[PDB]
Amino acid sequence: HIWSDFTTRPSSLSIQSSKVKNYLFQPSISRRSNRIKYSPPEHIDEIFRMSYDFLEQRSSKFYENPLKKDALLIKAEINNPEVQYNFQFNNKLNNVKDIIDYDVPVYRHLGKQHWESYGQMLLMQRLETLAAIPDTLPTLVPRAEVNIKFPFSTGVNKWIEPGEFLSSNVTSMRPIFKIQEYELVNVEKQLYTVLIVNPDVPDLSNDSFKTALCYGLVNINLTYNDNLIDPRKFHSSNIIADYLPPVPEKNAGKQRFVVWVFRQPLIQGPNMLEIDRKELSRDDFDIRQFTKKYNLTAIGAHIWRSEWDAKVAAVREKYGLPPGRVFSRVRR
Amino acid sequence: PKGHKHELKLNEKLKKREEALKKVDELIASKKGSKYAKRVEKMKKNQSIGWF
Amino acid sequence: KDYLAKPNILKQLEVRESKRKELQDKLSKVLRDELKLDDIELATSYLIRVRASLKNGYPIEDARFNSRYYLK
Amino acid sequence: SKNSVIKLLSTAASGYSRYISIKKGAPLVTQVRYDPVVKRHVLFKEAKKRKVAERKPLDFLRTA
RNA sequence: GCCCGGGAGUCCGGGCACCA
RNA sequence: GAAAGAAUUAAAUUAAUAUAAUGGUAUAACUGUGCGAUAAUUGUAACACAAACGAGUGAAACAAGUACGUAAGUAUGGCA
RNA sequence: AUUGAAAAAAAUAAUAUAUAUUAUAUAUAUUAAUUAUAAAUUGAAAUAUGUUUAAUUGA
Ligand SMILES: [Mg+2]
Ligand SMILES: [Mg+2]
Ligand SMILES: [Mg+2]
Repeated sequence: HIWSDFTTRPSSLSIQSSKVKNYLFQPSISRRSNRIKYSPPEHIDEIFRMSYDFLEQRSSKFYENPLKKDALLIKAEINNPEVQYNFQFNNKLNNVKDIIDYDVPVYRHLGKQHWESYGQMLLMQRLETLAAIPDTLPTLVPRAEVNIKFPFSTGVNKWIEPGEFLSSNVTSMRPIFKIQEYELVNVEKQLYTVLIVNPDVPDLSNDSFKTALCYGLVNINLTYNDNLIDPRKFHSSNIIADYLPPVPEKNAGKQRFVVWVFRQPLIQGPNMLEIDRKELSRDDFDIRQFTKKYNLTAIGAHIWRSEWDAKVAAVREKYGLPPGRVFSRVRR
Repeated sequence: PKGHKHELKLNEKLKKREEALKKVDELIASKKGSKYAKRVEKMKKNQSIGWF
Repeated sequence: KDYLAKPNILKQLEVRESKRKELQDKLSKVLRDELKLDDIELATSYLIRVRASLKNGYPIEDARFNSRYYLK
Repeated sequence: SKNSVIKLLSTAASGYSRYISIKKGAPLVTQVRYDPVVKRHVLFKEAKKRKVAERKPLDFLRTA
């Protein structure tokens, strides 16, 4: 009876609600009439118990280098009904430590699986279709989710779907990222960088486009449960290029703002890096070159896109920028 | 001056047009089906302010 | 389309503004009733922001912090 | 001989018509199209009346 | 296209316009 | 060592294409299915091909509205 | 909600209600329906109300 024990095993592996647990072991549907109506399938109890016993035994058997160990742990746990209940029926985004610990490997694995099932795929699609990858950064291999938000301007709460159109109002002030890491990585020593690039600003000299780096964080510390990049966490030492908002010029297409997240190269403590904050040209910016220089590995990405609107002038004024150019409606 | 036939029957025509406009969407819905109508209703309900 | 639906949008915005103003006034009144010191306008604005945050999905302290940060 | 022309009048009474060809048997046609007077799509309906090759109304309500 | 003769439909024969 | 999945390679091709012949077509245009009966809509069409003229052909883009699509987009009748 | 059985809550989505924003968001509640649609004297079923039989049960 290993799943009943909670000495070494974290407390998150159990269902925190007691009633539910009781129901499971010998319901939730709140309304009384509805409950009355409900009629579960026969012989569920004994068979379920037997199954539990079997799986528990298996887990015990499983129970005994780091990555391998983690994998083993995951294997042992996954079939626990309680853990499944916790994961499936509680929110993974705004995670709550005790219900779902991403410190715990099983939960992390589950999260990864979930991501693979949908969100990751969606992100990939958005990248491919909108020509984010080949245009800015050759390729990526998903690794970790990255969800952005724009809480400060306007005041509303929404996780941005990849490849959305945001109003200039919404993207007036900086965003918040949540880099949900998986894959058994170090937490103390591993640092991250985050770059919001937009590759389609009009170059009149060449007649093509040039890529601007509108926001740049480096040397961020992350944790499996604690990963929201709010002004609380990063401090002014970590910003290499402070936030500039999307201010598309009229008839300059739809500008794609693509947030990239990279993990630092790993050598005792947390390894930092200087990045000549002054020297680095942000107005025109080579992402690939930058990566080559500091040997980054892009883990995750997200993307949105902005268009001109009446509001942008005001935004520009607020930020103390030029009045903004205007382009001919024809693609001559 | 009496006014040209087309010039005197103008206001009435306009009124008729307005009336038609008022009762055109419904007609379209009817032509289409019930599902379409339902969809339209849903859209109307939506409650989503855009931007300019 | 924009031209068509611009006036309506403007009207909506105006309405929203009015509502906000009303809320602010209410907040001010409440403050007065309480007897707290106040700058006052700023405080009211902050309060409104906090309220908005609360209305949307935010833990209260976090929401407050966010509001503060916006002002900053 | 097989294909006759017909005039389709805008259901919005702008008096903007459009013409199409159909078989003689063809069902009573309607089509929603753009009306440049009203500047929006509207139903266009047959103006002149014409006999139709009658089809039996298919029965969804399991009769007899 | 419209009008006849052999409620609707089919199948046949007359006309009446169109004939630039 | 097994099971399942994802496939990949080979063959693809005269089957099918509303309709002659030709060229194309599995990355399917060929077939099945959901939604839809909407691009078998409305103003300007540059510029090409072709071309004695009259004509013909492809068509970017601008603007108005519509359909499907998570999105990217796609649709100004039909693989030519 | 009242009937059965023997403090609460923490996904997704759907529905109901509210509000936030020149952001089709958020908060609270509940998890419905999933192959149905008019018109049948003799088919079948159930319930309510009587009488009889082995206060009730069955028939
Ligand atoms: Mg062929
Ligand atoms: Mg086709
Ligand atoms: Mg010519």
